[PDB]
Amino acid sequence: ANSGTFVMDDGRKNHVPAYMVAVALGGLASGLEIGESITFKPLRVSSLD
Amino acid sequence: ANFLKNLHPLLRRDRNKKDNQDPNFALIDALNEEMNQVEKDAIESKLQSSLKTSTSEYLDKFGDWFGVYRKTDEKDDVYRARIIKYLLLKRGTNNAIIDAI
Repeated sequence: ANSGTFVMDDGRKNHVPAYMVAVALGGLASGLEIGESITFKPLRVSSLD
Repeated sequence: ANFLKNLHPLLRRDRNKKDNQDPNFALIDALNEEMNQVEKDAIESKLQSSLKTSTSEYLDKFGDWFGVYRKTDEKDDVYRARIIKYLLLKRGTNNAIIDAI
């Protein structure tokens, strides 16, 4: 549901829709071990709409 | 101008790709500019310690040492030539009097 702004390391403030947030959740979950969950994990987002 | 060479090794010497507005590079290049300008001035300062290559104020110091004072609108080259001539003045003969006249 959430959409927000991701501050790129390049300095551009990427005010992006919600599917980029879903990309961030998928990139977080891909690094987590089998059986773990993204619940209560940080998202590393600057702000939300 | 060995400021970057004798700087702490871990500090960056190059403007970082990730940020064009890197304040570390800005400060370092500022200090480096001042260091190189002072080195340049110190190299150029040798010209003031020689009568041949001296200029306005230091040349006036030389002429005050020799006893010869700068005239109105008298440049450096003619002034040093006049000092040199004043030191090498022949005196006591007809030719010297004729030249003085």
